[PDB]
Amino acid sequence: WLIKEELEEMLVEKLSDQDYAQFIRLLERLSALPCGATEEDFVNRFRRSIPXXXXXXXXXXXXXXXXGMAFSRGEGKRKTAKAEVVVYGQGSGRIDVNGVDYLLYFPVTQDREQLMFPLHFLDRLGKHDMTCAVSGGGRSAQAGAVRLAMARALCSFVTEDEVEWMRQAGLLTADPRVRERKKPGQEGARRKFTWKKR
Amino acid sequence: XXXXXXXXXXXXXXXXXXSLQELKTVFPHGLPPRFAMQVKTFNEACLMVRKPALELLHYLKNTNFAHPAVRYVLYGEKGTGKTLSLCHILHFCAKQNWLILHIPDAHIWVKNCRDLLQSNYNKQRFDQPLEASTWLKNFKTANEHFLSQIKVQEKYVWNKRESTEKGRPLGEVVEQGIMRVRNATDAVGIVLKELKRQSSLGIFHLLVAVDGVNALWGRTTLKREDKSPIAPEELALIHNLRKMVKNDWQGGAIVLTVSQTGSLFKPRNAYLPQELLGKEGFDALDPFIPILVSNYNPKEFESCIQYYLENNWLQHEKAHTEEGKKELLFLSNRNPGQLERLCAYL
Ligand SMILES: Nc1nc2c(ncn2[C@@H]2O[C@H](COP(=O)(O)OP(=O)(O)O)[C@@H](O)[C@H]2O)c(=O)[nH]1
Ligand SMILES: [Mg+2]
Ligand SMILES: [Mg+2]
Repeated sequence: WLIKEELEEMLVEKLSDQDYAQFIRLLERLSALPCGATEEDFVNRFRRSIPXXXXXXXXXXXXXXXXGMAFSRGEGKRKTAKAEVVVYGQGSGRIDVNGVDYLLYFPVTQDREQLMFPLHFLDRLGKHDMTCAVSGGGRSAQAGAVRLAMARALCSFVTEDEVEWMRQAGLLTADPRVRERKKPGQEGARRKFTWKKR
Repeated sequence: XXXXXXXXXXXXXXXXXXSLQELKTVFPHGLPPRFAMQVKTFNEACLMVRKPALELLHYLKNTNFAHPAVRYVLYGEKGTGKTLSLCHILHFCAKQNWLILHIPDAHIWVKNCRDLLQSNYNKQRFDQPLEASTWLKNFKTANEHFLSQIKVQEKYVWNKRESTEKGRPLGEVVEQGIMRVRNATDAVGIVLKELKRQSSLGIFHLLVAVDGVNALWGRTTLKREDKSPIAPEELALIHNLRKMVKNDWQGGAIVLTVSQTGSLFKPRNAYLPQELLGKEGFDALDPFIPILVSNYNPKEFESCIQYYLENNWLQHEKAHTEEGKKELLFLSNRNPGQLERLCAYL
């Protein structure tokens, strides 16, 4: 149904909430009965239509000319740190980061687990071969950016169904969480200078 | 996996075992602490055999003792298993009844020495009694038979009131260096030079194994009371130990190793020989055999997992699936030292 503002525009008249409510109530009474032709037109005046769109946008794959092989290139961004991950569809399990091996670039076990997440999800763990370039921020931020980029580059080689799973696993959604600016007259953006009653 | 003794080619990625008395005999010195844990835990001393270990051992089978001393090198990534691939050699050629001179970490010499003693007998060299004494005390139990046999032809002065004159068994020298600790280092160097002198004879078959050779030419942590840092040159132990890598002599074999872990002033990621040794090190090290050490391959890996399952050391429920294998494979990048740790808490 129209908003209150749209009926206000249609009649060139200020309205009250109660009034709007009364009317819409009446249009429900109208829809409640057998619907004639002019009846339907009438209620169509007060009808509007709204869009809804949900799909993770699917990149068509890209077959490289050199080996004749297909790859997909993802970009994740988390918290001062961006990563790009090219995933090759036929792998040895090789995963290279900034030109060095992923074990050496993430000596923190936790990070390697984060990395393992999408691949262990899609059971592809050995199947794929990834090249990686990441910059900005500290280690966990980096491992997470690679998580996002990878899980993004992994939806070319996955089935249309597993995509909604990765969404509900929350893999492809960015982390909105970031540092909050200190505020002046305070300490930590939240933390305040110790307050004195006396 | 089935085994009998160290040397077999087709037994690549199989489990070799040793006894506890074999262990106290062959490694009186340190065994890698993670692996000493493995052993004291499982009651059984167990190992697997690797392609570089096989390679090295086959080079050691073809050896000519008429030829000058040959240098070998084990290099590789952190925790990639290069110190144990030294011990394979160790107990092989110790069961072949050789002289085993084993220094587990050279780094303990160059770093963390409580007592730096000044000795001008050697023209400004410093002696480290703590290390000397420990090393000798292990070396005693190392080779017993050979100690009574060796007859040193020299005159040696411990003190104004103490001396030993030629015709003495070497074990005497050693244990007399242990009893009086202050001069233990001097006795170490002496044992060394006379070891190299007697290596000319067919009685000495010498395997000199120094792990963490980088320590020899590396930059040193230890310091004089003037706060002035002291060279690796200034150390009695080291100066004498370089003499043992020099390839001047016959009948011996020197297996060497370049560590990252125990080192000083080196970055964490450098596994390459020229880096760790540097100019002085590489140059003074002469042609050697650069043996690469790397990660477990898939077979060695499912072998390691086989072995860990066999001991029921994996206590997690889901560890038995192919899932567990894929996880441990991907978290470790199938690296020996990494998998060791991933299993420890699993
Ligand atoms: N089963 C088996 N385990 C090994 C072998 N070599 C090393 N390891 C284990 O893997 C770990 C790493 O070995 P190490 O030589 O100390 O690596 P490093 O720190 O690079 O010198 C050790 O704790 C050993 O217990 C081997 O040949 N077989
Ligand atoms: Mg704060
Ligand atoms: Mg080591």
